[PDB]
Amino acid sequence: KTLEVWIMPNSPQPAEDFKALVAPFEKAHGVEVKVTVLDWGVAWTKITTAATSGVGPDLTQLGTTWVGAISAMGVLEPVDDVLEALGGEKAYLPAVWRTTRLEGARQATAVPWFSELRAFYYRTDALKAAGVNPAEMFASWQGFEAGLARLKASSFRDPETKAPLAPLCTPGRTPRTLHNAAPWIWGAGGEIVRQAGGRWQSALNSPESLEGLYFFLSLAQKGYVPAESLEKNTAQIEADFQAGKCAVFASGPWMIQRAQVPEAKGGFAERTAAKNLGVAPYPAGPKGRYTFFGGSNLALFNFSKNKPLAKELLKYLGGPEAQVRYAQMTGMLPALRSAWSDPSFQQNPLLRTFIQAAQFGRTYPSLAGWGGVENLAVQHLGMAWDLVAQGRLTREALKDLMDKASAAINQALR
Ligand SMILES: OC[C@H]1O[C@@H](O[C@H]2[C@H](O)[C@@H](O)[C@H](O[C@H]3[C@H](O)[C@@H](O)[C@H](O)O[C@@H]3CO)O[C@@H]2CO)[C@H](O)[C@@H](O)[C@@H]1O
Ligand SMILES: [Cl-]
Ligand SMILES: [Cl-]
Ligand SMILES: [Cl-]
Repeated sequence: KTLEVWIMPNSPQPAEDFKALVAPFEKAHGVEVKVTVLDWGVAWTKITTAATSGVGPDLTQLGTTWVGAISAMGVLEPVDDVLEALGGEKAYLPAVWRTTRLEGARQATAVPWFSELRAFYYRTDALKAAGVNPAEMFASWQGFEAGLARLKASSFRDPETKAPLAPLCTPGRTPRTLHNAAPWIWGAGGEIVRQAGGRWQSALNSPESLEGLYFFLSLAQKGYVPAESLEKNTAQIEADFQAGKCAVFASGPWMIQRAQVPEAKGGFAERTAAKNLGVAPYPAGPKGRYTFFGGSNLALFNFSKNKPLAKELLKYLGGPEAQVRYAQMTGMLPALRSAWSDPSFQQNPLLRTFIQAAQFGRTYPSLAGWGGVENLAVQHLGMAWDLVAQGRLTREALKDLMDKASAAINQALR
């Protein structure tokens, strides 16, 4: 018996770490688990070819935001039984439980595996040298912009690069997702889509959504984000933070683990950034504190010839011991509420900042058409960033771009 699992690159040697995690299950049940690692950039294509063809693994990792679209294709085995075995709805944060199904589906189709949410990593040495108090900078939008202003003024140079640091690094290349933009939209009192009047419609062009987006993109326009950063993607900016080029950058909890791994092992432990690392939550906007809350679930294809063994592997991967172990190896958070108490999470002060930020986590609605919506939003946001690269983003230019995105999103939501 060989069980097939597809996963994404959740740790530095992702297949080895997954193989170590399931070894006790393999021994107990007399099976080999065969793992395939898919890069995030292609995983959606490969999982959808599997859905449409009926040729694929037993289990796949799914980003939480993908569960609705794959569920709607009718290729996922119901897993209400597995979720009840793991303690049901009470065992999960609502933000996680909502990811277990297509919104308005009668059955669960994904088992929570791990959670992650976004916060700001910052250079403790750089904010000190600029006289920025992080408790002020990360409190409000006003604090944030004043902190970046001090950081632009600062005479600080990285000890390794002997060069200045960008106040804020954020990618300007057309993004794959709204994860970076979402907290700004939400903090202004906006949303990406809104349910009202028996339907979902775009809200990207609401006055609140546009205030949040404009506030965010205009930081770069004011010189707090260098031109070089506008020409990079998320991975490039992450490498730039590691390499000592950025004072502030937003990411998830995994960067804490990577900071304890040597560079030659896929981390940045030797680097000045690893030795001077802080974490602060997203600042409150005018309408409050929000961050993107996501993670990954596991799903079982209903064409699997190994559903019994696969359901036992889902209960194993979703249960307390494996929850702690995998989160320890990846730097993610457990999906199961009870596993957060482990001292490897609670006694880690940077991760404690992420745990506290989870109070303000916000998810996307689990819609069948979510990917279509997010893809039209990011195409138009990429045009917005291209105007920032000219210094020509106006409120009117942004509104016109979000009015076009909204027309297209509304047409897709019909
Ligand atoms: O949009 C799909 C899903 O995204 C999930 O976030 C992942 C990002 O898409 C992915 O780019 C990022 O990759 C990390 C990687 O885990 C890490 O090992 C490497 O060092 O850096 C990469 C970042 O450049 O991982 C995250 C977390 O898995 C969301 O969590 C999910 O909700 C969403 O559907
Ligand atoms: Cl963005
Ligand atoms: Cl939203
Ligand atoms: Cl990207």
